[PDB]
Amino acid sequence: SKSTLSYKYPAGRPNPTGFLKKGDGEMIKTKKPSPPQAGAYKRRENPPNTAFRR
Amino acid sequence: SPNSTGTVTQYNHPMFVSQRLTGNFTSQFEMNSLPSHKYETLPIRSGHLPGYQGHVPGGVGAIAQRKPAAAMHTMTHLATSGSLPKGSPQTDMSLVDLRPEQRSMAKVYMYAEGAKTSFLKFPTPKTFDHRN
Amino acid sequence: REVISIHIGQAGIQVGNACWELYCLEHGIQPDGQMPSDKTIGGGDDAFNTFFSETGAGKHVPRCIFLDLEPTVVDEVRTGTYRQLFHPEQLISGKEDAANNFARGHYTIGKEIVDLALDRIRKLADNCTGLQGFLVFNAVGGGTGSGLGSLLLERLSVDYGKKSKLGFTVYPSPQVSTAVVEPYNSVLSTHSLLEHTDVAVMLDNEAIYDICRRSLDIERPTYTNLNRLIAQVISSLTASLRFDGALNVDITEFQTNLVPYPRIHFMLSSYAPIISAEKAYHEQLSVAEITNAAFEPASMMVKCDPRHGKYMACCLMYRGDVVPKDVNASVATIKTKRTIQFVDWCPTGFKCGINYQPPTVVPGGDLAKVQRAVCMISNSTAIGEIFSRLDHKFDLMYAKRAFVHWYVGEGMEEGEFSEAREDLAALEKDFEEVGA
Amino acid sequence: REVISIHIGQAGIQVGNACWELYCLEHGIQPDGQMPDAFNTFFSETGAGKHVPRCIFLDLEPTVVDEVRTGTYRQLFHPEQLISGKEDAANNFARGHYTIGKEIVDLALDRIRKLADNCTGLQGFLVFNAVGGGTGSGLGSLLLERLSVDYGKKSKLGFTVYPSPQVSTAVVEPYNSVLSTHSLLEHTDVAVMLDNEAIYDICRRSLDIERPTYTNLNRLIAQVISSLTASLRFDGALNVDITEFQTNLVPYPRIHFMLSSYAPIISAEKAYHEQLSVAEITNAAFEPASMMVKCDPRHGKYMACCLMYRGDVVPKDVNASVATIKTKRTIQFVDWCPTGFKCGINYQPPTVVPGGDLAKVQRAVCMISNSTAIGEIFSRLDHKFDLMYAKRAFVHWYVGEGMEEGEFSEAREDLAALEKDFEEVGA
Amino acid sequence: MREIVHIQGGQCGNQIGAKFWEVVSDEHGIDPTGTYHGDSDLQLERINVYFNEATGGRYVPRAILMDLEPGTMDSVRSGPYGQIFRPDNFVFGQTGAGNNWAKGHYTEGAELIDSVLDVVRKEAESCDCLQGFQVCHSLGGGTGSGMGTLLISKIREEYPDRMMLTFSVVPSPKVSDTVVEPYNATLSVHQLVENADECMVLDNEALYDICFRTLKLTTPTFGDLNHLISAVMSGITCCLRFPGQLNADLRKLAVNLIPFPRLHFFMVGFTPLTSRGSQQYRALTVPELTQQMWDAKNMMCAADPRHGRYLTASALFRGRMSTKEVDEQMLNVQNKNSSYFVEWIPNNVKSSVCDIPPKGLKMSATFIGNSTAIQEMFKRVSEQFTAMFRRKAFLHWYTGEGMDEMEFTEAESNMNDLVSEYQQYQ
Amino acid sequence: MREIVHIQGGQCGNQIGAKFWEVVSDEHGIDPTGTYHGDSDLQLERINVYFNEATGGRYVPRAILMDLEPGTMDSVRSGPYGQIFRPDNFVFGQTGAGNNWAKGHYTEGAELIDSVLDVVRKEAESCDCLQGFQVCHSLGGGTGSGMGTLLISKIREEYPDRMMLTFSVVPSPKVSDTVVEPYNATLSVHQLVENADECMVLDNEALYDICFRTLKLTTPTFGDLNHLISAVMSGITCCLRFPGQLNADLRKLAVNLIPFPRLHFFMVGFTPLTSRGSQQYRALTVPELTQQMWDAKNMMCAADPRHGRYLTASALFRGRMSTKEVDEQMLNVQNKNSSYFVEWIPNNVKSSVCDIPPKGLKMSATFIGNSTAIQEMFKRVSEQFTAMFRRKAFLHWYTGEGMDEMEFTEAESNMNDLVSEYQQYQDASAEEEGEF
Ligand SMILES: Nc1nc2c(ncn2[C@@H]2O[C@H](COP(=O)(O)OP(=O)(O)OP(=O)(O)O)[C@@H](O)[C@H]2O)c(=O)[nH]1
Ligand SMILES: Nc1nc2c(ncn2[C@@H]2O[C@H](COP(=O)(O)OP(=O)(O)OP(=O)(O)O)[C@@H](O)[C@H]2O)c(=O)[nH]1
Ligand SMILES: Nc1nc2c(ncn2[C@@H]2O[C@H](COP(=O)(O)OP(=O)(O)O)[C@@H](O)[C@H]2O)c(=O)[nH]1
Ligand SMILES: Nc1nc2c(ncn2[C@@H]2O[C@H](COP(=O)(O)OP(=O)(O)O)[C@@H](O)[C@H]2O)c(=O)[nH]1
Ligand SMILES: [Mg+2]
Ligand SMILES: [Mg+2]
Repeated sequence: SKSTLSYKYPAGRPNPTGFLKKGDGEMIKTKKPSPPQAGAYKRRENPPNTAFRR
Repeated sequence: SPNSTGTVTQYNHPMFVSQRLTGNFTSQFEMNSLPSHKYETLPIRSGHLPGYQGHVPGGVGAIAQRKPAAAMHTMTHLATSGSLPKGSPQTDMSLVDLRPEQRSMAKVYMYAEGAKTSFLKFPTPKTFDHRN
Repeated sequence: REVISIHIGQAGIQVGNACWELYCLEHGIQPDGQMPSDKTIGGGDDAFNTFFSETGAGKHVPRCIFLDLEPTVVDEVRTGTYRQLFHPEQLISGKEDAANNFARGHYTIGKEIVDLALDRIRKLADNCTGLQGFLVFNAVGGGTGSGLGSLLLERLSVDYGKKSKLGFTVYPSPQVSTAVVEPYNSVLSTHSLLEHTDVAVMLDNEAIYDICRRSLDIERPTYTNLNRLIAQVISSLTASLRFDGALNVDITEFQTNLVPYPRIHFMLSSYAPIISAEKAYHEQLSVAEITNAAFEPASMMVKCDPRHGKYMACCLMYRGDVVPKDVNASVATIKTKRTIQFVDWCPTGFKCGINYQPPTVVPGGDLAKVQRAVCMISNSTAIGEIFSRLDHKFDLMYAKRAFVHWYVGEGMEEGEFSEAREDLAALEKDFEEVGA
Repeated sequence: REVISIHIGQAGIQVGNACWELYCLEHGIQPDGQMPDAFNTFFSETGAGKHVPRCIFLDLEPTVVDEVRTGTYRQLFHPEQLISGKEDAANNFARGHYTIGKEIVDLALDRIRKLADNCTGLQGFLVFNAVGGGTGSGLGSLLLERLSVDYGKKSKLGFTVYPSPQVSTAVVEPYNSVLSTHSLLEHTDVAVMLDNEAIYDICRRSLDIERPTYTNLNRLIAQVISSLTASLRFDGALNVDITEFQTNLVPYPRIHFMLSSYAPIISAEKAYHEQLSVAEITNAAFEPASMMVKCDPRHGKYMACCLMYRGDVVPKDVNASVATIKTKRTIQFVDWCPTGFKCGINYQPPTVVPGGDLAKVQRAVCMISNSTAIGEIFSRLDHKFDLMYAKRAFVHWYVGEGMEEGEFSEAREDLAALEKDFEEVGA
Repeated sequence: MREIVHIQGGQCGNQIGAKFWEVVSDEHGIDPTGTYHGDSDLQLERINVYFNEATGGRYVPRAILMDLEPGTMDSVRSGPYGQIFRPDNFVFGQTGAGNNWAKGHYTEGAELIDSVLDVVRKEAESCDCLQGFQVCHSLGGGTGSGMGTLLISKIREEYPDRMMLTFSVVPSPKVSDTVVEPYNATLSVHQLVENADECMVLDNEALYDICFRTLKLTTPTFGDLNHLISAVMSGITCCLRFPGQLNADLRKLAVNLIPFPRLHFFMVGFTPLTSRGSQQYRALTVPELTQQMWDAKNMMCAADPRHGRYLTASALFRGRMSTKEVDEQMLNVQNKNSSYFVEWIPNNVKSSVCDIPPKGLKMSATFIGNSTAIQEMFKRVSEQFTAMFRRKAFLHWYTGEGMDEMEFTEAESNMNDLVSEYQQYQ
Repeated sequence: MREIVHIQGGQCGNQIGAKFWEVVSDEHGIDPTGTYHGDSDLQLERINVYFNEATGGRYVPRAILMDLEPGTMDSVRSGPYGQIFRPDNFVFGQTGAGNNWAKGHYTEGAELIDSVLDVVRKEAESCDCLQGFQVCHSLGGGTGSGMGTLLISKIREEYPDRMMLTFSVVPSPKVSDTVVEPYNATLSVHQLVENADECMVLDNEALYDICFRTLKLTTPTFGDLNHLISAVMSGITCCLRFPGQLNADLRKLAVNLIPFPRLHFFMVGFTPLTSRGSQQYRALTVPELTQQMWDAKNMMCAADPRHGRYLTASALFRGRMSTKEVDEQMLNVQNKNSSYFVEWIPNNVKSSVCDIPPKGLKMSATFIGNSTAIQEMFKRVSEQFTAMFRRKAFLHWYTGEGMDEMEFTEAESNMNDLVSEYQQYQDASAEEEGEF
């Protein structure tokens, strides 16, 4: 977001199944990202293809 | 009535910075009268009050001056901006802070903001060529 | 009574060039080096002799040496306004930087230049007659200001020993900073600024930003507006040497009346009134008023809260239209407040000092011509937190040994990093043991 | 003998805007701040050749404050003494009392503290506000509470502006007025009402201005406050200080609501045909056509009255006139007090502003009384509060700001108790 | 300091906004190229509310112009006062809406609203103290109503505490542009009762009535109607922009006019509007302004206020005048008409004065009366909607896009119970 | 004083060098004829950092051009500012590498590098105090990659303690431009990880992205890409050529960016870029600079920092600016998006301010961010390399020229370990227990 230096999630898409009910106008008045994993310590797989097995 | 520093060098200062010089950029002080209107050492009749919440046309022009001095300098900038070329540079030697290094006005410290260049001008569709 | 000042590094020279801009205005010395024909603004034919040395006929050259490794800033002084003033052999300059590398400036690059400086500082201290001491300026962030700034001090300790060496540092701010290695340079230097300086004065840039923004109403500030109101602090704690006062205070008094123990010498500056020209003449400032304004946490030149600690011993320089009746009238009230408190075993407390010369204004500067001003210099256990915050982020990096491969490549070893850290951890207990 | 004057809200600043013009004109102070001891009660002499006033204009909308900063008296005030927020309170008591007050009041009262510390012989404070708005009423109330817990034993004269019975320039001001009085009861010491319909009628009847604006209202209000502070400023045969008001006009610590009046309000030409003596201006100060609050004291009973006199008055006939008034039967005094007058005389005649509509008269009277016609005003406001509250109109604004129905009900019953007190004491 | 972020949606919104920025730029003395050339320095002090300084006296509006087809914005930019808008503020659609509320709210908003939210969010946090947003759109069109409505929902979701004005033109059966006018108006009002803070109802019937009865023009092109709406919008936010004796900001006005959270549909009127042949036979006094204000021929809605009761009202005056005449006039017109004002609210009229009239006029005024006659316009919309919805006319271009019929039934229920409570309070 | 010896390799290198010598020569005020025409005393003072003033008053760059075909020699002689080069530093083979790292590093290298090194040795001994060698090349071809790599290794073994910049473009992810792209890039980076001091990574793909979205150019030629890269290089080395309130040279930036000796692959952005339309309407303020500077869509690389935590960052601003604003913007961007910054380094951002902007602009900035999201490039390149190598495509063109298969296997394994180290220093925590 150029406006506020904070990275922000994009707004959810409006769905037709979920419309605007009678009172949700008052629900409004009353009404955080991270780098994903880059997992370094997780177990890398190893298939049984070793030359010794062969 | 811009100030004339007694310093002389090979080049001349650009008009967009020589046309607007304050009393501070002299070679020789007036040891007798430091508090005076020459050096903006007395309250400026012009310049808004420190609390003023109106809109002053400077906004971000001045960088290290107090509100009244900043407003004075920016107003004088917009005032004599008429005699300058049309797309004149936006900054000025008065708006920029006065460093003890450079009060003597020895060298040409502020010229880049106005030099004719082709630095970051990418080609327009009419001027576009594939370098045949 | 002559004192010479060395400026060490990018910050040392920039600060110094505003400090010397000021003195030339205090004693009517035009930038060409000499006082004018007419217009004898000053009284006292001797006053300048503690900073300037009159050479031959009509020429006052400073007692100072700008020293640095990069030739980029010194050569701004060589051709600035004061081309005439600073004589050529004091603007020392090297060829390649220490580059934010304490070890590089202390072991590799410092050694070939330190001999040139310590041979110059000699034949300055020889032209002198009654050398009071030195006062050094540096920032403990970079390499030049930290590496040889420490190496220079140590060798000054051998050649002189007892001559006072005032320390005006510019410490890294808690969060608003410009470097990354500055936790490493700050610890490695203080460990050697600990046992060689006589009085050290902390100074954080950010806590000076908040002053200019709030008090001087400068929306966008810059290093000049900081280096400007630093000389106003140097000017004030030395005006007792230059001009006559009702109750004066010399350099050897600071050391005696502020340092309870040989290692606890770090001072909390302050100043008042810091006020612009527009509010200067509307709000009368009485000797009892400004001394109040010189004790709030909102007016310290360091970003530490004096409420977390107990004042040990304060110092108060007044200037201008001040009589000793009111000085003692106000200091009475300050001791009576309950928001500030002295340590148990210091019942005496303050040390005042009055000088008749009002502070001078710097044209194009920011302050106003003031009737009377104060330059408070305290000594509290409030810094006891500063090193702890500065310790936390040092050890935060050292556990991965980040950035270290640079320092050992230049001649250090992993010993210095440790032996400097357990020094700082020991210094913290000292501020704790005292505060009991 | 120094009195600092705070101004809260859009009406407070404009009232003080005419007040300080009058003060600079009475002491001959140039607008840039210097003369070409008597002034010591208002303008502190700072440094040298500079007199800064002991006032604070504070507001939440920056429009009128920075109009002052641009006007003629740039150089008179401090730059730092004109407090102003960034956004208004918008005729909302709760918004001005709990949302924005909480950030502006601390800077305000930490400014007044060093104003009071600059002072040495502080007589007291005096506050200027209108209870119709949000800034005047909301943080006005909040400031008065924190003044009462800070100083307490000092006087706090309150010159408030209530809503008129039919004239009104808002809709929710009854809610703001009732919520304001719940603190105006027990926090101000001496509260002087000032309606606007009464001042409109005065300007139309006496000054014959067919098109009066708020400036003329502010100017004659400034005449009233200047006339009752001239006892401290200028020297007279028999003058009082601020502490005499609460001593001779407040019989009980909860009955302090003073009808103000003034005489003579006379134009330039009507003056030629009328003799201005002590007899008729003391009589005309008691007619309901020359009071600043719209209420009919013929229905009420006077509890205590104070008469400030300015000009060429020696006590012989002022004692004669108050004697005739005491014998008159048109107006009645309460049994609880047989001698209900407090006279005060001052030598200096009231000055005039060039371009003002008031004539230069040699003698004047500022009457400040106490009655039960105020007990009529509170009911006339109570009725039109109960009309709106019975339908829960406009409530969601205050509840959204953070209040509840409790403060509405309890402030309404506070007015009921005040009414019960006035009908008890009037007997 | 207080900032108004302007938002234009659709064709009417873009053309109304074009005339709006032409009038405001003239009031602040900035010429069409973008430089300040005023006379008094009263004008500089309050142009942050509407402009941002670019480079050397270059002030650019704080506006966001959106629609699903650049066809209207091409004519907007091609006209005079075209170089002032920043090229980044324009936002684009390649498809086009076509009077289809579903197309404007479900299929094209789904990829348009993210970009315009980025533009609004950037323009909203560039400034320091937001006053609120101000929207101009229609209730009959597709990209005005649909896109504008979703924007109101998103903005009120993100910045809930700031104000929001909506100038919306409503449809009438006699000035009936589109055929799906009820299907768009009904769904739009259903959203506006739950999202907007206050809505000022406009319509072309009353605008023609004004231009032919009062102005007595010959050929009232749309430029003049757009000017009338423009003069109204400027008159609303006048008090923010100029110093006044009794200031009235946007929030100040909303709290004095809206007694209950659902009753925020105002009818507006502007004065003085007299023909150039009758500017000789008239005067300009506050009585002349008030007599013309309260006349029902000078409203800008198709609802006769004397078919019901004024709940509250507001009057913003401009120019040097006497507050005594202002107050006694409001009091007189309230006492004399004792039947058109509600009983359980005394002093139903809020008044305020500002000291700078529009250029070339001595004295002006603007009226915002929250009446209860606005439910007559909601009935003439609701009954048309039932007439079509009973038999599924034009319904499939909505249903075949994703919308369900429960949105229609619910839209009818909120319209019907809202007119029920209007009728209750009368 | 400080000196930068410039070296250009291959076709990409030579075109970038032509553009870079044009912008710099114009920055310092010399016309295409080589003569000086400036207006600036501050222009002459530090030109020796790039120019050797030949007799007759004509400044020539300190650049050495190398390749294996005379076509690019003719090209760089042809264009404007092309006859400013000394015709003896145009060293070139005659066969051609043929996009073959083996030919560039073993056969034609070992034949041309000798004369190249003779020229470089002469050019380096010309000046007194070398700051560094700058090397502009590519990583796709043979003579740019292989020959440039051989040259880097020779220069390091000759001058073991001088700075070394490598401006390298890398193969684009989505659209390649050479079938042997991975086979070249793998060996090249395997050597760069050992010899170079810092490598600034570029990408034509990101350059197109920028020129098409931000600049909103209809048709960007290669001129504009080289233009942007030249602007970036001028920015990164300005601080040596101009005096600033806070200075930062090459060695200082290296010390402050590189925490561990293997992590010296940066990513670059430049600000402000704006189409001539919006240029009329936007105002140049430090907020407007930093907002575009920190944008991920502004980096001139294929690495997107949303996939990794910024290890460190550096920002060189140019133009006269508020240090308070600079530092507060840095603090805000560091504190709001706190999860995207590494934990065990407090205050990850270095800042510097040079007082002279690029001509015509009021104010500008350059960003150099060392991020752990740069592992994407190596992971992609390594998987493509192994995809080709498992079936031995195109391998004979290298194998039948001296290289074995052990060389390829060793290079792939070294790249595969560099990426694992990136992963470790990304996912490491401060408390050190949580990750297990
Ligand atoms: N007060 C003040 N501090 C400064 C100024 N300039 C730099 N600094 C401080 O200096 C620190 C960095 O060291 P520098 O003085 O710039 O340079 P150095 O100390 O000589 O170290 P090297 O540049 O590597 O030789 C920064 O953290 C700043 O806090 C200044 O003008 N005023
Ligand atoms: N006597 C007098 N009354 C005034 C004047 N100006 C405003 N008022 C009164 O003020 C009342 C409303 O409150 P305001 O002062 O206008 O506004 P506020 O008190 O600041 O509250 P906000 O508008 O929310 O900021 C109105 O009923 C007016 O009668 C004035 O100049 N003289
Ligand atoms: N006052 C005014 N009304 C307009 C203008 N253009 C269209 N309208 C009205 O707006 C309605 C049609 O709006 P429309 O163009 O369909 O909105 P959109 O297609 O969603 O942008 C009709 O009732 C018109 O009377 C205009 O320029 N001025
Ligand atoms: N930026 C830029 N890159 C180029 C240019 N010409 C070629 N390249 C890049 O160079 C790579 C091909 O390498 P090549 O030029 O054959 O290297 P060489 O044979 O050693 O000179 C491709 O990825 C191109 O993107 C240019 O003019 N500008
Ligand atoms: Mg340095
Ligand atoms: Mg108000």
